[PDB]
Amino acid sequence: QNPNAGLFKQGYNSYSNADGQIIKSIAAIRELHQMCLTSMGPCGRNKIIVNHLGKIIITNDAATMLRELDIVHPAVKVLVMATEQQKIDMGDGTNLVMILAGELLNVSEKLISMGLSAVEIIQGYNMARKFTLKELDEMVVGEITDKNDKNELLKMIKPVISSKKYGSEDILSELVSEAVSHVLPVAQQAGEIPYFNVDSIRVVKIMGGSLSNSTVIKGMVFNREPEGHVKSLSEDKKHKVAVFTCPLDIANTETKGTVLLHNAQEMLDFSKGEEKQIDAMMKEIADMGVECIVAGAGVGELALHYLNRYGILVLKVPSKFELRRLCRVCGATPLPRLGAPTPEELGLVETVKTMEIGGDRVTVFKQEQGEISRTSTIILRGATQNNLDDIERAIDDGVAAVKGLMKPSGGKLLPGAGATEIELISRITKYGERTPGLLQLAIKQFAVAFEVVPRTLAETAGLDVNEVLPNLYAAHNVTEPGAVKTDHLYKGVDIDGESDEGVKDIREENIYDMLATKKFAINVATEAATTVLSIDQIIMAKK
Amino acid sequence: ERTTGRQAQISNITAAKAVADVIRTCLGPKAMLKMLLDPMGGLVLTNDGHAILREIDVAHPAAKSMLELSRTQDEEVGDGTTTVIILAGEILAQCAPYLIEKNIHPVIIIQALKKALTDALEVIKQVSKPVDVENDAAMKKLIQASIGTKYVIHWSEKMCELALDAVKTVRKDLGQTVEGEPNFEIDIKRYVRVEKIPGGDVLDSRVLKGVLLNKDVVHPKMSRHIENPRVVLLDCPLEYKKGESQTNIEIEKEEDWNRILQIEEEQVQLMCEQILAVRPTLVITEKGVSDLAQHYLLKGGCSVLRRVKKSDNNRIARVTGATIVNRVEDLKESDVGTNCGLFKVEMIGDEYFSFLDNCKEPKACTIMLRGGSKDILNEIDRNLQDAMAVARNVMLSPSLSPGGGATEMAVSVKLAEKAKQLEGIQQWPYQAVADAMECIPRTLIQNAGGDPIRLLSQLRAKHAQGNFTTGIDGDKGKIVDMVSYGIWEPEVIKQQSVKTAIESACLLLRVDDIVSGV
Amino acid sequence: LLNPKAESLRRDAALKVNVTSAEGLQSVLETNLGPKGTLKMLVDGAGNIKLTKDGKVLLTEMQIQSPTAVLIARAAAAQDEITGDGTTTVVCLVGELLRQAHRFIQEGVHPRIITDGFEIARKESMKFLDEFKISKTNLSNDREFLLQVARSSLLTKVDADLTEVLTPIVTDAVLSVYDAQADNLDLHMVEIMQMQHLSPKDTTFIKGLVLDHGGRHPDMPTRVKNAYVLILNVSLEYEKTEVNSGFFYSSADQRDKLAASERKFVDAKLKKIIDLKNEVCGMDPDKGFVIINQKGIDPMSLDVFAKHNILALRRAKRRNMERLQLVTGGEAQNSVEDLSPQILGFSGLVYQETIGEEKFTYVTENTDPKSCTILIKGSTHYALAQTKDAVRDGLRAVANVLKDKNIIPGAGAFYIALSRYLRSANMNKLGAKGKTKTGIEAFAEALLVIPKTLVKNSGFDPLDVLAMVEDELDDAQDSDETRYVGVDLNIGDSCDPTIEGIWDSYRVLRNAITGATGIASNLLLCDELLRAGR
Repeated sequence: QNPNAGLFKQGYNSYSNADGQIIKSIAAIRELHQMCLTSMGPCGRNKIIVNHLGKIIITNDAATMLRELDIVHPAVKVLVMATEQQKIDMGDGTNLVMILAGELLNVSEKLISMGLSAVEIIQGYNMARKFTLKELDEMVVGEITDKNDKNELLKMIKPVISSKKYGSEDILSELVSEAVSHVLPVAQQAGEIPYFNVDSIRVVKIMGGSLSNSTVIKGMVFNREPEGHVKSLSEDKKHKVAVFTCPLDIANTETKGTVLLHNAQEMLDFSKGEEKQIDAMMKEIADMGVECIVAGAGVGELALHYLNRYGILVLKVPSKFELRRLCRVCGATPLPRLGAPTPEELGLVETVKTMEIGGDRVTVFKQEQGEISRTSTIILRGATQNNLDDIERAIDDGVAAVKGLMKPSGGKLLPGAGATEIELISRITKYGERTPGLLQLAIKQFAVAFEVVPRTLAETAGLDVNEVLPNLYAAHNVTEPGAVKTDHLYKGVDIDGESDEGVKDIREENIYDMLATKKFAINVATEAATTVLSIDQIIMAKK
Repeated sequence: ERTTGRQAQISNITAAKAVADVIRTCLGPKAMLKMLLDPMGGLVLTNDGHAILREIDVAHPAAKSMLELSRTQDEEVGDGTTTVIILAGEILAQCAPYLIEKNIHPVIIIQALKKALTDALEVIKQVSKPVDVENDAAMKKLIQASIGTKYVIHWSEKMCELALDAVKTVRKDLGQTVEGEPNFEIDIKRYVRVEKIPGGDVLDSRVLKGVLLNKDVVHPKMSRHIENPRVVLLDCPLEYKKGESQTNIEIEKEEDWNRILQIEEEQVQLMCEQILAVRPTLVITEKGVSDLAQHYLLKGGCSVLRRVKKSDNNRIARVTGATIVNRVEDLKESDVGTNCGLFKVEMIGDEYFSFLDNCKEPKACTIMLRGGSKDILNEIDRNLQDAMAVARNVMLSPSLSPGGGATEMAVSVKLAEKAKQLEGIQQWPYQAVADAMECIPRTLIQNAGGDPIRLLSQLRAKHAQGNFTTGIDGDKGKIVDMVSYGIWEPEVIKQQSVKTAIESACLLLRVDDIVSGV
Repeated sequence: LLNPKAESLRRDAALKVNVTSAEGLQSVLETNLGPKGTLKMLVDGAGNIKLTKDGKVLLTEMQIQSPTAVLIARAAAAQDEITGDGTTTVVCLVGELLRQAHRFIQEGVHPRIITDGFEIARKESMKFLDEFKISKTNLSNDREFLLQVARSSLLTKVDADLTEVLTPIVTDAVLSVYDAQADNLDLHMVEIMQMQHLSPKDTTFIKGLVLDHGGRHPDMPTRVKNAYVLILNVSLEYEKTEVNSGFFYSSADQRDKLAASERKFVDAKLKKIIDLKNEVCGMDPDKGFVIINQKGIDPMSLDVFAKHNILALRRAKRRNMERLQLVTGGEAQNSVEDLSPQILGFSGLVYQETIGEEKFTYVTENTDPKSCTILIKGSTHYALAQTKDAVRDGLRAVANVLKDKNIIPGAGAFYIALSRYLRSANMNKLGAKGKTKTGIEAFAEALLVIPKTLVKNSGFDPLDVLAMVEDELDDAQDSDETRYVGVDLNIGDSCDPTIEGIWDSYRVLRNAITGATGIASNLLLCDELLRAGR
């Protein structure tokens, strides 16, 4: 009896602006927005996501959680792709981009209730963004000299490792800074060519022990057993190592060479042939001086028997991605053939031994001085398997921030933990009354959108919302008897859980936010909110 | 039944917003018409704000509280009823996310509204301008606010003269720091009471000082006009006195029955001799007078007047000086008919009247309204009371405030400046007060049809650097100054508007729980 | 923002419902407009068939729950108490004005500016109202012009075949009751009689007064010319004691004793009345004698009145007797002992129409009757109701012609010219406002609904007849003379409304513009429909 009208296209789920579609797109993002509000910060909390392979994984970082979650809302995918901009191009800000872009949509609802068009809302944030980016250059107090000293790295690395597994930031900083200093080459007065690489640091973990038992070794550590009677080599420097791509087996012919079984006379020649040929091929390898054979593929049974008599260490690396980074260490080259270990393709390694890590015997591949390697390894120990997963991800986010220390303003710094976000509010409201026109509504709401960062830090810390907020306002707004504003601009949101009262300077704990992370996160947060506010209509289908 | 927790705070804000939702377009001179559908099939098309609210039946008790608070404002002042509800309704709307979503304690908001109310009254005193209360030409353009858009607009010049004559008579300065100072001390209720006179012209309406009575001479042959009448007031009427209980007179003697009939004539005559002891020229009786007492007082040369209300005798005593006495035998000689200009009974409108008017002010007056019909008299009656109410509003507070959304926006600009120096948790709900102060000028814009976003941005900018003299014109709709067109309202209306709004907003925030049952 | 048992329309939804509800009532009275319109039957609960095109009578006979028609019903009630006609036209003006304004509501035009554009156009309409009006002379020789005005009112409410019958009746009804001076006119002085016997085509006008109960005797004369009328308050019929009693005689001697007691008061009055006929009109031919006698007549006086050929009347209405004092001039005589020939009045030919169910008596052909009677005939009941509605609307329409010296031509001449003037006035003057001209154009486009409605009920193309008038108006603007153009419904082309004789009252059209402006404005001013009081 009731007819149907308003949908002229096809059967689908249709959304129009007359139904408040701009509110529905924000409400759909708000469902996943509250998850990231409790993530960022040292007091943040961890979420459990069961993988499709039947494995429970828990992590603080949102960029990893957004990949494991199934999101059918395309408006959320805009922030997911914006989160990838924080994970790929930068090493920090994955948790911050979801809070800022989510709040820009919340403060935009007040402008929608007043009837303001989405274009003037976007134009208001674009004018307010240039006002903020201009101030970010003046918000920098100190600058890292990029000395690459171990003590200097502990200043930048400590806040990056923070906001995950709080309390371990002091131990994990010494492990990361020691590995980064080994990858960084020794050079002076050259800023043109980049040096540090993210993949140059490979992190390993083994159950058993504790976090204090971890160490830092120069090289690429392998967890596999030597598989043969030779457990380790001697302490003599420059051991010749051969990398073979072809598996260890009887030598074949490049042209045809197909083995077929017909008569029992051929079966005896196949068994006796593999004994004579492999013994002949492995002998020519040992005659040239090769004491170690790295086989990317499997190793036969007869190959392990003859190499034990020649005193050659057997090493198997089933991962081909690790062999590419291994060539930068020892200098060896992979050979697709077998039986011809050319000395031009052979590398040199000073020390190859077998050590006990976490209770299990593993073969360590390392060096000391000669044959400078660009690859380092961070060894971890612990009883809990889930805790070691986030520590490796914290190191990956920690070493990725070292990549941001390069020429594009990598040394500049700004006070974090809620210190800068509050001070920018007074500067944005200063430009609100300064800029006449209808933009005053969007500029004032643009500064209110930055109040979510200190609020979430107080909510995740169990602090009262009615306490930290008025305390930060009176701390960053003062009357100084003079032209130059003085005293404390460093007041942040304190971790609390101890001590006395209120807030305090963040410089006491040597914690700050890097300008390259903060300045780039603002551009991503505005463009992520610009896309959502610019879309007033979508067309989808039932999934 | 019963609603506890935060759900009652949601319903209290929703009920206040729902009642204000009706009167949103009922504010301002451009307010449009509403259609009320009655369950019996009736309709009310009147656009009056306070006239609709009395006919609206509401369920939630917080909605009933807004009707009771508006009823008190309707009796104190004639206009501005919808101004308080809309202002108090927007305070709860702007503070709605702060009370719940921001988890702010309600008393903190209530205490912030108390500090915002004190700061608002200080800004109203700063934006107010002095006005001369003794200027007759200045009071005409003020009182006209309650005149125009009515049938009395043609007589408005004469309507202001009738209003000022009554206010200037009942006002007492008495300025001093000894016993306390009422400002001009105006009483409209008791002294300014008006009696409508049929017939005549509206231009002939004058303000008489005295008491007017409709009852004429009660005897066919008697002096109609007395040069200097001497008033004598009394309670018990003139007739044979009888007991308040059952009286049974049993006389077994023959000739004593004729003596009782003579006492009945002597008892009435004795009551007339006690009145004539002071030799009055006029006799005014509250109740009726028997025909026997009419002949006794006729030989004494005094007029007899019966059928006078008790409320008049209180005013008759003050315009004359005759002391009201209960028993006629107890009548004191202190009764005087002095300060009485004329007794003239001259007929107006085919009905004989009685005039006590004199040339002096006995701390009272009687307004004589004449017109071409009784419907015009009833229209002038209510309009004159509202014209004097606005006049009383100007006299009590010797200052004027800019209208047309100028005062509402000017306070919000000052509230935003005082919010930066507060430095406390109350700063967030205190900024919501200024946002609610901007809804009243936005209300006039939505009723005018202009763009609210474009005008409020320009309107707020003209208050800071324009000395807050720039309002919004209703007829045109372009943002203009209020000094040119001369739109001004007394401060006491702006004072009671923000005072009741905070009291109405806090009262709904004070109730967090609603229960039922007897 | 709601409570249990509540229905409220907010935003522009209430404006959409009010206009939609107004379009329904518009189409009801749209086909009822003009002489070419439709005649609709309305029967509510009484089984009483009634056919009338009057807009107010429709709303009173139909119960409408729609709140939009309630204010329209109040508008039709105000037009009848002032103008007395044109109730259907005002409703058609309010309906179309809301439709043209509703299209601008979706454009974003605020309804206050819509109402402000109506008041500006109304003030400009009054300026054209004084220029377009034609002043009619007060002379009484305008009866020929009054025939054209009478037909304009009649053709609308009837089938147009009865117009030619009621044309001399209605025209002579107004001039006979209205003496020629400044003075005024009184429509209550014109009586209306209703009869269901004869066909409506046989109806005629009664110059004098007609009465119901006549005397019944077989020898009564049928026609009496130039008869004297005498009002008689005494009882000519036998009376009985206040308590039930009777006179029964057992002998002829007791018959004269008992009967004389009843006829003692009768014979004392009866013998003195017949003596007046001996002194006056005894010898004189071409004269007559008539008795009113509010009270009854005994059968004894019927034979006495038959010997002298005296017209007898009994059981006369008291209200008609007060009118007989004005028409005939004879004073009411309470006692025949004081009766004098100076009390006798004068009347003309008096003839009684003989019908079995009812009898009539005509006092007509009087020197100074100062009264009128409109006799309405019809076969059915609805034919009497339609004719009575046309007479009462016809008398009140002509009443405003003599009182108001200004007259306006009809047939769309006033509506098409005003719609074209207001459209070209604001373009040349440019003195209203820039934004307001949108709402002003809505009023100008709403004035063409009436000429498009008149041709719509006749089946003619409203766009064709509109372009033909505009071509004639453009030819009238080129020439410097004054030429009025109007729509001819019979032929379909244009016409001169002054020659055709279609005229509309000035007072009816003056209150139609102002009336339809305020009623249609208040409907657009309603943002929300409030349901409360329960």
